[PDB]
Formats: sequence, C-alpha cells, structure tokens
Amino acid sequence: LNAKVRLLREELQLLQEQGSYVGEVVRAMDKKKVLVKVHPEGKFVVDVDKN
Amino acid sequence: RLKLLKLERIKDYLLMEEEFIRNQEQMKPLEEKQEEERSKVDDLRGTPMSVGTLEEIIDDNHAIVSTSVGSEHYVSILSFVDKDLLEPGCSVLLNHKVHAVIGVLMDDTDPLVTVMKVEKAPQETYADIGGLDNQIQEIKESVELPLTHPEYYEEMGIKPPKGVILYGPPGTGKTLLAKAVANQTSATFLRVVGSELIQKYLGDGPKLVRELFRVAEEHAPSIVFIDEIDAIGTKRYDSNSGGEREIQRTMLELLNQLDGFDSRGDVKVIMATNRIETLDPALIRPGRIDRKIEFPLPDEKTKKRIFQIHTSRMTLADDVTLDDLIMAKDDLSGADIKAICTEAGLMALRERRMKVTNEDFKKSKENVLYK
Ligand SMILES: Nc1ncnc2c1ncn2[C@@H]1O[C@H](COP(=O)(O)OP(=O)(O)O)[C@@H](O)[C@H]1O
Ligand SMILES: [Mg+2]
Repeated sequence: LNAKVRLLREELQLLQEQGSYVGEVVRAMDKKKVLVKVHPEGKFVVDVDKN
Repeated sequence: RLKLLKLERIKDYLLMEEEFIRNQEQMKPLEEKQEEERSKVDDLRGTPMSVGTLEEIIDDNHAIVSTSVGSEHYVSILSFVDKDLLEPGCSVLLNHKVHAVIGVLMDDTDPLVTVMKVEKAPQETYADIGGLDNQIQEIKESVELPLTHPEYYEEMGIKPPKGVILYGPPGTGKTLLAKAVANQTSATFLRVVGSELIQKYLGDGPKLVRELFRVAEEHAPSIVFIDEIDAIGTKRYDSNSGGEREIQRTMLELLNQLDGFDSRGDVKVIMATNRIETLDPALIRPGRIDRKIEFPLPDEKTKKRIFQIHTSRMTLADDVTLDDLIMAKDDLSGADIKAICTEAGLMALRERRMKVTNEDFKKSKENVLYK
C-alpha cells in the first residue's frame, strides 16, 4: 500500500512533464541516426538512444 | 607518343601516391585523431530533428530551403555539406534551430525506370535469333560496336547513326532483335510501346515522352526501343480534330528529342514498325533516322533455322519431322513458328503422350494458320 500511494503522489508531482510524439520509422542507417516520419508533420532523422 | 605520355604520367602517379601515402601510413598517427575530431565536430553541428527540401540554389553558401509547412526559409549553407549534390528538388537536411543546410538525402526515385526496364537480359540471344545475319550485322554496326569500340568512329571522324528503323510485316523478330541487343549490350536498354504514350489529356503524352528521353540520357547511354508509332500521328495531317492534333504535337516533341536545338547524348533510338510508307516523311529524315532495315518474312531456310532454334528446348520425336511445316509456302513469322511449336506441345500434352508427333505438329499448323 505504501508503494502504491508513493507512486500516486509522485505521479501527480511529475506529470507536469510533457509526453512524447509517435513517429513512423521510414529508414535506418548508422546507429547515430535513423529516419522517421512524425505525423502529421514531415519526415526527419533522429538520434536514437541506447535501446 | 601519346602512349608514352600516358605511361610516363601513370607511373608517376603510382610512384608518387603509393610511396608518400605509405610513408605517412607507416607513421599512421596525425590522421585518425584528426578524422575523429572532424567527425565529432560535424555531429556537434546540430543534428536534432531535421529535414529540408531544396527549392533552388542562389549561389555558393546561399540557398532557399522549404519545409513541409512551406518553411521556404533562405539560409546560408554550411560547407560541411557534400556540395554539388544540391539539385533543385533534392531532399536537404536542416538544423532544427537555424535550419542550416548540412546534408542531403533522397535515395529514392520514381519507379518509371523499374517499370519500363523489365528483364534487361531476356532469354533470347543472337543464338536464339535463327537467321537474318545481314540485319544482325547491320544493327550491330549501328548500335553496339559504336559503344563497345568507341575508337573507330572517334579516329575516323563521324559519329554513329542515331535512329534506326526496323520495318516489316506484323511479326518478324523486331522485339526479339531488340531483346538480343539489350542482352548482348551492357547498356540499360529501354522497352517502350506505342499504346501507352497516348494519354488522356493534352500535354500528358509529350510530357512523359520528354521524361522518358531524359531518363534514357541520364541513367545510361543505352537504347530506347520505340515500338509501333503508326498508331501515333501518321505524318502531320491537316490538324483538325483535337486528339490527332495533340498526337501530332507528341510526334513533334519526339522529333525535337530525336534531333533538337541543344544536343544529344550517347542514347540510340530503335524504332519498330509494321508499316513504314505511312510514317511521317519528315520524322525519318536522314539526319535523324538512318539504316531503315527490312525485316521480311523468313524464307524456307530461315524457317528451318527458326524451327530449329525454337525447338532446341524441345525434345522432338524421332518420327517428328520438321519439314512438313517448312512445306507451307505462306505467311509464317517467327511468332507463327513459336505458336506452331507451342500448340504441338500442348496438344501432345492433352492427348497424354509425352512425345510430340508429326500429326500433332500438322494439327498445330492448321490451327495456327489464320487465313
Ligand atoms: N531470326 C529471327 N527472325 C525473326 N523472328 C525470330 C527469329 N528468331 C526467333 N524469332 C521469333 O520471332 C518472334 C518475335 O517476333 P517479333 O519481334 O514480336 O516481331 P514483331 O515485333 O514484328 O511483332 C519470337 O517469338 C521468336 O521466337
Ligand atoms: Mg517483336
């Protein structure tokens, strides 16, 4: 229960942070960069993280 | 003397470059660190969220870049760019903040080439072309040896023939010879037909014609195979009905592309026509098209050769004799011979006997004959 409620308090606290965009991968290249489309706006390249 | 010049300087290249560069490599350092420094500096040059479309280029260091939202913005280019790849209409890369031109990437084109270029090396080769030695040698003179040996013409003075017409009845291996030329030549042959360029609306036909010619010039110094054109234009008529007027415009654009004001690359035109007397007298102008070639119906010996080459991949029977088919002294194109062979095979298959028979070939003859 304590974990649940701590989670709730933090959830309220830091939901002020903005979310994320959903992009359609179009092409990939060297780990440094990978292409992706960000609907509705045009197609770009992104610097992927360490996933 | 020219050989001496080239050999001397070539040895100079080998010695200079190889020796000095290998000395530096033996002292490899002072290169990799600088390369890594430069690569990371380029990465530092903003690579966030980024893309750009090149509307046009003003000059070195300055150009206009438009985004999907119409962000036309003019920007000073960053020299890090590859440069010289900045053809208008190219997909540029732009910094998220300053929209700095730092990269360009398309790696994708209209698949018109992949549509109009199918089976670049068909199964038919000059071995598969049974007969017509004179026509074969003339078309080779016209097309291949200009390309495979660009020395004789260069040393003697003239440039090779540009357009070559192949005229004859409906079916004499015109497309076959086109295919064989494609297969034997390393150039990117282009198949084209006369029933597609007739577009629904004004300007469409000439537009695709000009695009096809530009594609031919760009991607490869190759052949363009224009099939029947008599369904197009048929000379320049009084120009009364709108459709025929537009088609006449399409031929005039073809004529400009065949020999226009500006220039023409190393792309050869090969026309295939069933009837030639009705074609534009001006289009065949000797300056543009030369080496019109008769492609007549095969004679008896040519018919023998055609049957043999068609049936090479056909285990004929011991009793099957391929002379009753040469017997017929009537219209039998190479296509007719292929149809006869295929019909004999199919009828044998239907009547369930694995081996074809003389009677089967006979029946194929009667059922392939149209008139
Ligand atoms: N040397 C040859 N001359 C003419 N036709 C041939 C020859 N060798 C084979 N053929 C046959 O001719 C057919 C192709 O004729 P094609 O080029 O379509 O004539 P057209 O283009 O006038 O319709 C093929 O089916 C092929 O089997
Ligand atoms: Mg043909």
